[PDB]
Amino acid sequence: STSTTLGLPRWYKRISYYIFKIRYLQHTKSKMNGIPGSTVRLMLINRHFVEYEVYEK
Amino acid sequence: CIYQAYQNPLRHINTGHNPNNVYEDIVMLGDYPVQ
Amino acid sequence: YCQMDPEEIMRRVPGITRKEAEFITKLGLSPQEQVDFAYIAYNIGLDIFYFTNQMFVARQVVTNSKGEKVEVLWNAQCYEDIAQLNVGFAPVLESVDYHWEIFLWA
Amino acid sequence: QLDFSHFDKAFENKYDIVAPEFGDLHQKRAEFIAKNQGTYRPVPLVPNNIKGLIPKTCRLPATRNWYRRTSSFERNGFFNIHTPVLNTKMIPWLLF
Amino acid sequence: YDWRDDPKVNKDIEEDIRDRGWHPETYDFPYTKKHDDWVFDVTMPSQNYQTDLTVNIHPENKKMHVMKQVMRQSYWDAEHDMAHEYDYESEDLDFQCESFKSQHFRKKGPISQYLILGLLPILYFGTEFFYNHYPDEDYWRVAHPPPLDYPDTDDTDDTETFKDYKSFTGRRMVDTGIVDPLWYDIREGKKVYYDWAGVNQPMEDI
Amino acid sequence: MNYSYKRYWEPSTAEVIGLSLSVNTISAALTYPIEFVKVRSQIRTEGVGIRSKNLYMGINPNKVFREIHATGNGLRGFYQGFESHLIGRLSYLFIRNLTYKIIYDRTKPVKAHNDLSHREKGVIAGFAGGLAAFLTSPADLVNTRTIAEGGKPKEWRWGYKGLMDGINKIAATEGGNAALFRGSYANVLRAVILNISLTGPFDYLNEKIWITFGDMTWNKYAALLWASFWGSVATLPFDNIRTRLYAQNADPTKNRLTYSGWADAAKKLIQHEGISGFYVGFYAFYIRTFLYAWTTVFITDKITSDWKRKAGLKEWQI
Amino acid sequence: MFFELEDIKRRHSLYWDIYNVQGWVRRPDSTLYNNVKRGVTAGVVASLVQENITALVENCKLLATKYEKPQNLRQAATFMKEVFKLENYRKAVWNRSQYALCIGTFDIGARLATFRWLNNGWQRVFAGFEFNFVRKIPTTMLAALFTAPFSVPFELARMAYYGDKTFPKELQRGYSSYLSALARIPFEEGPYFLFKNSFPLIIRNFFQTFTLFYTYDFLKDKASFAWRVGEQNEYACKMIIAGISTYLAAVFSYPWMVTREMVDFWPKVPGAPCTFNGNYRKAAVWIWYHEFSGNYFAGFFTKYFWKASPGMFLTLMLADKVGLFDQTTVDNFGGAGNNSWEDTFV
Amino acid sequence: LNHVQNMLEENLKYDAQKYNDEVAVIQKTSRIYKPTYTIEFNREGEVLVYSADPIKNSVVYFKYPYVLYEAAIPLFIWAWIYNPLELSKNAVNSLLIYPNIAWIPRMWYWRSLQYKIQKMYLLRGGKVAKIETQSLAGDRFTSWVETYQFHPLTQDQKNFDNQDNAEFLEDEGQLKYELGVQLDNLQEMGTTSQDIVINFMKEGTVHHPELFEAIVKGYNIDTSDYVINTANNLRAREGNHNH
Ligand SMILES: CCCCCCCCCCCCCCCCCC(=O)OC[C@H](COP(=O)([O-])OCC(O)COP(=O)([O-])OC[C@@H](COC(=O)CCCCCCCCCCCCCCCCC)OC(=O)CCCCCCCCCCCCCCCCC)OC(=O)CCCCCCCCCCCCCCCCC
Ligand SMILES: CCCCCCCCCCCCCCCCCC(=O)OC[C@H](COP(=O)([O-])OCC(O)COP(=O)([O-])OC[C@@H](COC(=O)CCCCCCCCCCCCCCCCC)OC(=O)CCCCCCCCCCCCCCCCC)OC(=O)CCCCCCCCCCCCCCCCC
Ligand SMILES: CCCCCCCCCCCCCCCCCC(=O)OC[C@H](COP(=O)([O-])OCC(O)COP(=O)([O-])OC[C@@H](COC(=O)CCCCCCCCCCCCCCCCC)OC(=O)CCCCCCCCCCCCCCCCC)OC(=O)CCCCCCCCCCCCCCCCC
Ligand SMILES: CCCCCCCCCCCCCCCCCC(=O)OC[C@H](COP(=O)([O-])OCC(O)COP(=O)([O-])OC[C@@H](COC(=O)CCCCCCCCCCCCCCCCC)OC(=O)CCCCCCCCCCCCCCCCC)OC(=O)CCCCCCCCCCCCCCCCC
Ligand SMILES: CCCCCCCCCCCCCCCCCC(=O)OC[C@H](COP(=O)([O-])OCC[N+](C)(C)C)OC(=O)CCCCCCCCCCCCCCCCC
Ligand SMILES: CCCCCCCCCCCCCCCCCC(=O)OC[C@H](COP(=O)([O-])OCC[N+](C)(C)C)OC(=O)CCCCCCCCCCCCCCCCC
Ligand SMILES: CCCCCCCCCCCCCCCCCC(=O)OC[C@H](COP(=O)(O)OCCN)OC(=O)CCCCCCCCCCCCCCCCC
Ligand SMILES: CCCCCCCCCCCCCCCCCC(=O)OC[C@H](COP(=O)(O)OCCN)OC(=O)CCCCCCCCCCCCCCCCC
Repeated sequence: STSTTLGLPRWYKRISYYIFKIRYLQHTKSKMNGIPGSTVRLMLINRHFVEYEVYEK
Repeated sequence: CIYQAYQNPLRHINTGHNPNNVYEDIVMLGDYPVQ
Repeated sequence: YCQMDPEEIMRRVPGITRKEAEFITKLGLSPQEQVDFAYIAYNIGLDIFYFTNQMFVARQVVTNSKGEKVEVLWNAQCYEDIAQLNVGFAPVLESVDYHWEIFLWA
Repeated sequence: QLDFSHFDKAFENKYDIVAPEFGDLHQKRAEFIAKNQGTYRPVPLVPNNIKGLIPKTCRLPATRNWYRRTSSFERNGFFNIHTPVLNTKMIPWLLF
Repeated sequence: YDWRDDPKVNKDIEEDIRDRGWHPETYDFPYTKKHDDWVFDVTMPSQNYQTDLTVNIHPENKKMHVMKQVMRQSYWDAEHDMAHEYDYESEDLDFQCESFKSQHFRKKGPISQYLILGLLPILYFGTEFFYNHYPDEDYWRVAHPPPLDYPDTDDTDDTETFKDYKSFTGRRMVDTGIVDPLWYDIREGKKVYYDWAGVNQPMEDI
Repeated sequence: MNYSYKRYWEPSTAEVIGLSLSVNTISAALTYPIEFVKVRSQIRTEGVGIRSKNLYMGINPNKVFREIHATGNGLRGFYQGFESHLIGRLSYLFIRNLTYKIIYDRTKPVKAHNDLSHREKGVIAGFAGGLAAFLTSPADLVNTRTIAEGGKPKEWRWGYKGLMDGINKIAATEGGNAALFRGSYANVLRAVILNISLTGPFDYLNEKIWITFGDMTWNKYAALLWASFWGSVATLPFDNIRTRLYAQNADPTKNRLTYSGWADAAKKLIQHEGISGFYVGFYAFYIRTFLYAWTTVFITDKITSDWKRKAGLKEWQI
Repeated sequence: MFFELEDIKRRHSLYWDIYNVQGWVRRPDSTLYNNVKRGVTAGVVASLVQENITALVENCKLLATKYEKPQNLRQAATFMKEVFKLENYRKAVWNRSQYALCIGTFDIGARLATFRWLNNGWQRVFAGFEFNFVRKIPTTMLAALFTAPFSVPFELARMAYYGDKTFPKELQRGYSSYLSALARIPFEEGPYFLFKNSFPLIIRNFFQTFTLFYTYDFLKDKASFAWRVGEQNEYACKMIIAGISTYLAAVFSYPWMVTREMVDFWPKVPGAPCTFNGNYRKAAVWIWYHEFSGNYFAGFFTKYFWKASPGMFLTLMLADKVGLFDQTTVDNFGGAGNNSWEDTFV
Repeated sequence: LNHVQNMLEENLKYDAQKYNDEVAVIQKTSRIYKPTYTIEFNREGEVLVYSADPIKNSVVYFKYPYVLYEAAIPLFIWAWIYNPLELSKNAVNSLLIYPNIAWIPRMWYWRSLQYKIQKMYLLRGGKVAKIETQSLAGDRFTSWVETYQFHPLTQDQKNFDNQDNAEFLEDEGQLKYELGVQLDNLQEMGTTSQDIVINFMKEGTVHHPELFEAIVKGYNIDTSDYVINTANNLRAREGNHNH
């Protein structure tokens, strides 16, 4: 289990807010490190369909 | 304490505290240290 | 990703270093927050090049009134609940260690 | 050999292959795919001249959309379900 | 060393993708390993381009890297933990050593019993009702109407009810509609419920 | 319960033989690939044992099936040795059914609603199954060797191309007819265990669920699931030992782990792999036994009910 | 006597209870022929409508990819008129109508027949709501598991035909139609070509059928108070319930179908092993244990919702119309409702 | 499913892999603009380029067709109350749907009113533009966007206008017409959105027409010739007439 506070339960100061934001962004990047980018996902979704009848335009 | 001797019967007065097959009392039955 | 100019950051906070300004720009903050964080870090002596973990959330080097530079570490805290507090000894956010005895030595 | 320090072929588990799993034609199709995965790009047949229609020679702006999307994508691949569009769309439902 | 225990050599070991990069057998107890740090060149370039007018960053073009599986919880070592917790009776002094390694750390074990834990409501209710036949042995059985004039006329009253329905008064009551039509027919020695009655036929007397 | 039986109509010996042969033929034809996969999994796991941990502990039958199909032989590759398997199964069924029916007729109770206790029925069934397995051991040996050929190295393969061809090769190359009865004791033990560990649990759970939920149609199949599971639990170690003995090649150098008997094979298995090693391919064995029992029971019940209705029994007597 | 296991037949004495209703009584209309006929009818109609809708939508997208999308009502009308006359649209309509016939007959009909077989006997409470609905959960689960793999062979055949149509002449089988492809594939590639790696389709079908049939049957009785006490429109309430059921089915089914994109279509990291090792089951487990739902819910509507949900909605409506969700309700204090009439008025 | 072969799927996979391997986060752009004059930046290191009060200059209350939409609510309420058509209970109750849906388009229009840029600044380096807007409720939203993500539209707003040769500034420097620009990726309130269109009203002063045009056309501005003016005239949460 991972704590949601990341060690900063309270943002009593803007410095604490900045530290939490930095570490949260780093953690999100690490978690998202294993999935494709927005462009790749969008193109795959758009051109998923491959079932046509007549070809050779 | 089965087929493996971990405790020391020398330092244990009675070896019957736990089930086992590898311990024997140093002062066995009928043994009486007498001055 | 709209990184602010490191030269502008240095100008706004004269005493900050180019490497620190560049690292702050790389950090994903809006330019205003980048400038404010640079100001705070320079003024406090906090080392921005520190990866926050569950042991310490930040570190700083400060020259005390006796002229000696000392290191001050900001511990990870909890909200009135030691049970929720993560007792660990690694630079890891994950709560890996589970202790049957909270106070080992009483 | 009896000793398990080093592997021996006596414990090898690999079934011999005698023919393509799904046929010679399937094997040929797989080879063609490997050779020309990107170089062969078939397209569906569509008429090239329609009176009423206007050819799509450029990307259209967002003002041409009949519907407004609610979800969105972060540039790092994350999928946002909570967006300002959702915030404004939830007002009528919550009110009712 | 035994190759049978090595996934790389032994192909019969099914590697778990969700545990890639995590080896519970290598944990420290207390854990003192750093497996996370600053990561760049994924979306945020490590180099400097703030003042480069000829370079514009496109975060959309994020190259795909290796999946980072969530850390796996530590797994118990049966022999090591048993030896660690073992204490000699009248030989060991009652005290806690200075070293922190003596702390009793909790480690996950076999997951089989948790299947029974998850199925406990079903198992508990089955034991309460089906195993004990609570409230009675007939509540959970498929219901069958009593046979014709069974066990006795005073309780069943099938023939008398049939005669009443076939009588003038029964027909008049059915016409009034306050009483519903007859639901069974007395065949040659047996009672058969009409399909619209929505009930099973009486069980055979054997 | 001692008078809960309803044996108001008993098929003749010829009818029993014919119906059993046909139904077992179709059941074996339907469920042979599962047994093939189970045997291949046992062979591949022989000498190594289960090395995965927790939920992965075991060998994946789907993985084995996919690997076998990838060889390029299609679904026909899963029926290799099917002729030998069918011949052996038919001979075993014929002998066992004949002996069991003879003994049952000799020692049946007079009353139609009384039947032999489960203990006596199990004793008779075990004796019949042991005799049949001892008589028909060579067919099972040939079938198992043909199945294991693919898994084993080509130099260790036997290259049998039929039941008769395998029998002749074993008799000539290995020398003597005694070579045809290798693993006969293990086969007899497996047959006895399977005969005694199926009829009991089925009736147990069937009667219990009848008492709980009364008379329904899912009771028979739930009892079938329970009986198949417990029969697999009881019999799988013996099947594994029989497979190991059959796969043991004559040449010790060819053999990866030579065995001298049933006890020696059990000792070697325990030494080189935990007691869990006896239950490799448990899912495949359970699926095979459940499908076989289900199809056999379904067809037999349908035909028997039709015959009883033709005879003129009452609804409850059927 | 016949083989190792003996199916012992036993006789039992009479037993009866006070109440003969609200339990399990097989409906007279629940027969192998009748249930199969109704299920086949409903499934065929729903599949035809669904496949026509999908063909129309896909042809509209194909035309729009080359021509600008409509700007007003007149432009939309002419766009539809030109779509209807496309040769590609007509061929797709024909082939997908054949596919609709096949699948509605062999998968949706099978699902409806099995559900009716396993759930026809669950009676309801007179002047009340059917409690103890948990008894129906095992039945619906059994039906879903039994009928889950009935569509994978047809779907794989359809995919094989559409992918064959896009190969050069030399490497093209030359299937005349979907039926011809379905008849030829089993003998050319083998039966296992239509079942290999079928986990995504099987789990998708299981979730669809279960969470659709069970949820609709539950709601149509539990929310009935709207029209039984509130005097609301019964047909409108049933339509809303069917819409909710189909939406829930799509939501619960799409994530499992997403495994196709992650395993095959996602770019592979050079020099590293596949994240999921090419196992759809492992990918599905990763989806199940993933923290963020949106990551695998991306593309829910552009990909699967408008290809699945309308068919399920129509299937539910047609099943309700024919009577595949009709239970028998009889008064518990009536003549056949109970065996103790002395306390029904006293 | 993978054993089934489809050339379209193979092409899609190849295209995805080729894109991933070829196009990197870092990109090379030659669209650099060097302003003739020296840029005087504020004390905050920013130069103001656009200013307007869209809420002040726009119609909020009496707007067509929202007045038409909302004028029908009394008609539906009266119809429900008096049942002039002699409808059934459910049929008459169906007339009460319109009052609950009539005001949605006005809400959407009021929301859109907050996408008109109120203030626009260019940061140091000529690569970041800060856009500040407000909602009709007074909430203030500021967002930073990279210059390359801008795409101007035609005067008709129905197409993308040519970035190189776009005629939307009069000779003196003001806008000929209300300009529209689509931002490919906009980060609003820490949430990224795709293809968001924003507007610069014609009734709005344009400072530094060269810089404004460069940002609109997406050129990266070269800020080498710069001076810093230390003027602390703007306070936090400063009042304005855009209310
Ligand atoms: C037993 C009963 C049975 C009854 C009969 C059943 C018969 C079968 C019916 C089958 C229906 C099939 C529908 C398939 C549609 C496929 C769409 C699709 O693929 O979309 C992909 C789309 C992504 O596409 P994309 O390519 O990425 O888009 C990119 C473009 O940039 C962005 O897109 P764009 O801006 O370029 O869009 C172009 C535009 C195409 O261009 C146009 O719009 C031009 C045409 C303009 C005229 C508009 C219609 C005029 C009036 C006629 C209405 C006929 C509708 C018939 C269908 C009804 C059922 C759907 O295309 C669309 O957006 C879709 C147009 C479809 C019409 C939508 C409006 C319908 C209003 C209905 C009013 C009531 C009518 C009553 C009729 C009487 C009888 C019932 O993603 C989605 O799927 C999103 C769809 C979201 C729709 C819902 C939005 C509101 C949600 C709020 C909640 C409301 C519902 C509450 C719950 C209710 C239930 C409990
Ligand atoms: C055939 C069954 C048929 C079906 C029916 C079954 C009915 C079961 C009961 C249903 C309700 C509870 C179900 C909970 C199951 C999950 C337990 C669990 O969390 O996993 C173990 C988990 C250990 O794993 P972990 O926490 O994930 O990580 C540590 C690693 O395991 C590493 O741990 P380690 O390093 O410490 O190594 C040892 C580890 C290695 O071994 C294992 O993990 C093996 C698998 C677990 C076996 C669990 C039971 C073993 C036998 C216990 C017998 C009593 C002690 C005598 C000595 C036994 C020596 C074997 O073993 C354990 O930790 C096992 C400790 C169990 C202690 C039991 C006594 C606790 C006091 C009783 C409180 C509950 C009262 C309930 C009744 C109330 C009536 C008014 O231990 C616990 O969390 C402790 C739970 C203790 C209470 C629940 C289990 C005991 C239930 C006793 C029977 C109650 C019957 C009442 C109804 C019928 C009456 C006739
Ligand atoms: C420590 C254990 C604790 C208990 C747990 C148990 C766990 C066990 C496994 C794990 C441990 C490792 C194993 C240790 C086993 C220890 C016991 C032992 O010694 O057993 C070995 C014993 C033998 O093992 P083995 O050394 O491998 O011997 C087998 C050879 O592999 C066989 O070689 P083959 O397969 O090549 O055979 C070829 C066939 C070659 O064929 C021949 O025999 C050729 C010569 C005769 C030909 C003629 C046959 C008849 C036909 C002609 C008739 C006349 C003509 C008729 C008219 C003409 C037409 C035919 O040979 C045979 O027939 C078999 C060999 C004997 C032949 C010599 C003559 C015997 C005459 C008597 C029998 C007659 C009937 C036999 C057939 C069956 C009935 C149908 O195995 C067992 O007993 C099996 C396991 C134990 C079963 C009993 C269960 C006890 C446990 C109860 C539950 C306990 C729970 C509480 C815990 C208690 C803890 C203490
Ligand atoms: C009715 C029972 C109701 C019970 C209700 C219970 C309710 C409570 C519990 C609910 C949850 C239960 C979950 C069960 C465990 C699932 C575990 C899992 O996810 O992993 C399994 C397995 C994972 O394997 P893997 O190693 O990870 O491989 C991954 C590949 O993606 C996929 O693996 P693959 O590609 O290697 O394997 C695909 C599989 C595909 O197989 C199929 O499509 C056949 C259906 C069963 C497949 C189940 C998987 C294989 C299991 C072992 C062998 C099964 C034998 C057949 C079924 C009976 C025994 C179970 O192919 C084969 O194994 C060979 C197929 C043979 C070739 C085609 C010829 C078929 C026979 C034609 C002639 C006879 C029939 C017609 C003529 C009749 C006479 C006139 O995944 C699946 O195959 C699908 C699992 C889906 C789970 C969701 C729930 C649906 C479950 C449906 C299964 C039952 C279908 C209906 C047949 C049985 C009743 C009649
Ligand atoms: C240290 C180890 C020493 C080992 C050697 C010495 C000890 C040997 C001990 C053997 C024990 C055998 C137990 C059998 C199982 C009994 C289970 C039981 O009683 O369950 C209750 C039930 C009771 O059944 P029931 O008939 O009373 O009715 C059940 C229904 N109710 C409860 C309603 C009455 O018994 C069974 O189900 C038994 C089924 C199996 C019966 C057959 C057993 C094996 C017979 C083998 C015969 C010979 C075969 C050929 C051999 C060839 C080689 C020689
Ligand atoms: C308790 C008193 C008795 C005396 C003292 C105890 C001595 C005996 C101790 C035995 C311990 C258990 C040994 C088996 C362990 C199996 C572990 C396992 O599941 O492995 C993975 C195997 C793997 O099988 P697989 O190869 O099919 O793999 C499928 C699994 N995946 C998909 C993950 C690969 O799983 C199973 O086989 C599951 C069922 C196990 C059933 C074990 C039954 C043991 C019975 C032994 C005695 C005989 C029965 C007697 C009672 C009934 C009849 C009367
Ligand atoms: C939170 C959990 C509890 C949820 C509520 C459950 C309430 C009822 C108690 C059930 C407990 C077990 C779970 C079973 C759920 C599904 C089956 C069910 O509920 O059975 C009800 C139904 C018959 O009931 P019905 O006749 O409709 O009742 C009114 C009659 N006038 O029967 C059927 O539909 C037939 C079902 C046959 C299969 C049932 C298998 C149950 C197994 C339970 C575990 C048994 C454990 C035994 C352990 C023994 C150890 C030695
Ligand atoms: C059932 C009670 C137990 C269940 C939990 C109850 C929680 C209550 C929380 C408060 C909010 C919900 C409204 C109250 C419950 C539902 C209405 C009800 O109890 O039924 C009675 C009500 C009025 O009927 P009444 O006038 O008393 O009948 C006399 C006839 N001579 O009849 C009506 O007027 C019908 C109104 C139905 C509204 C249902 C809304 C909740 C269901 C989920 C959302 C459904 C959305 C779609 C509805 C479509 C309707 C066409």
